[PDB]
Parts: sequence; C-alpha cells; structure tokens
Amino acid sequence: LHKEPATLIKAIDGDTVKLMYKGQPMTFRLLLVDTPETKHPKKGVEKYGPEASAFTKKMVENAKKLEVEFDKGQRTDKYGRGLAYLYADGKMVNEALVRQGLAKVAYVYKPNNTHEQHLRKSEAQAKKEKLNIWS
Repeated sequence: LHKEPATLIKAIDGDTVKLMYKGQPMTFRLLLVDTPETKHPKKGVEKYGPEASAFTKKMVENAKKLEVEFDKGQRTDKYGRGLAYLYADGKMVNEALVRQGLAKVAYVYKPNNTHEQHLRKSEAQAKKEKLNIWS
C-alpha cells in the first residue's frame, strides 16, 4: 500500500470526510471502522455520535498534512465514496478513533483488510480501558 496526498474540504461526520484528491472533490468513508453516527439513515443522532464527529473533525482540521491510503481491494463503495485509511500528520485517523473507544472495528470484507489485526488490537485496548463506547 502507498500513501497519497489529499486536502481537506469538509469533515461530514465521524466516519466520513470530503477531500480534494488528485484534483477532484470526493467523499471518503474510513475503512474498517464503525462510528456512532449523527446522520444515521434510520436513527439520526446516536450516543457518542457528536463526540466521534468532533474527534475526526479536530484531527483533520488541525493537521499539517493529510494522506489517504487505499487497500488492496475495491477503492469505492456503491455510493461513490472512496474507501481508505486516512492519516493526519502520519497518524492513522481510523486507528485513533478505535483506540479512544469512539469506533468499533466493522465487519471486514476481504481483501480490504490489511490493517484489521492492528485495529482489532487497539479495540481490545479501548475495551480493557473502558473508554467511551466501552464505558
């Protein structure tokens, strides 16, 4: 896998960000994580939804450099969203969310599963520390 530069347009919620990528606006969905949502198609605003949104927003807005890393499988979902791991100054946003107990590790679909073991270990740590969602 390889990291490529991107520029922030707007954080949309905990799991979704709009970026300029290779000169075009594109919505990205963060691979492998499920955050509580503020949008939710059926539920609207869920517990820790605002917190997870604010966490992603701060991280992306305060970064010097953002980079996206695609996995080995499909790079877009059925909604036209890019599927990627997002890095803010070298720190993976996907991991930071899970480590803080603000996201769970999603149902995984091979072959988009390269960082799965890494994220699962962070989730186990957040669960052990009783953080946020695990409180």
